[PDB]
Amino acid sequence: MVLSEGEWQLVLHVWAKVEADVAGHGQDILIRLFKSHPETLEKFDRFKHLKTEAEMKASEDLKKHGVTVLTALGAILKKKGHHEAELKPLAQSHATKHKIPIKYLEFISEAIIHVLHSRHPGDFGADAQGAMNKALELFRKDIAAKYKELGYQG
Ligand code: HEM
Repeated sequence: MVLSEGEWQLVLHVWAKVEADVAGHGQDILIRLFKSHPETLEKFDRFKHLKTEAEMKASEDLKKHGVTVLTALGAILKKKGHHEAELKPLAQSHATKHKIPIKYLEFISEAIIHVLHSRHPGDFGADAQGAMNKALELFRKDIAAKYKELGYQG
């Protein structure tokens, strides 16, 4: 809800390792999301036809969308909570057009933490994880509040 400066530094330090391979991370993240919560796949008319993990990894458009996710997320994270203006378009499209429940944001948050562990086994320790979890939570809580402001959910 409020991150210390240290936690924000941890988040941005970790995020710089995402930005080193945005496509790899975004692809993995979407794949983990889709494998651990298949219900989220059917939200994607572009991808709902992808079943095996090998198929999803061969989907360039899935990779492209991973980039879109993470670049949008990274722009938000870099604001260190001052992401009001960056969230509204995301909240708007995910509440009203995509109809994404906040719970689905929790699933992708888990998929982010998981993927960061499997791509950075020595770089993503307990502190960095706590910091990243708090950042994604704040993100999810603020998105929740922006849903409510658009008159949606919860
Ligand atoms: C960190 C969390 C997330 C971020 C930053 C994010 C970001 C974005 C962005 C930038 C777009 C493109 C512009 C737009 O449509 O608003 C998009 C589209 C979309 N998002 Fe998300 N998203 C997140 C979580 C999710 C989750 C968890 C789901 C569903 C389970 C989802 C479903 C969709 C869908 C269906 C689209 C349209 C896809 C398409 O047009 O092919 N999003 N998202």
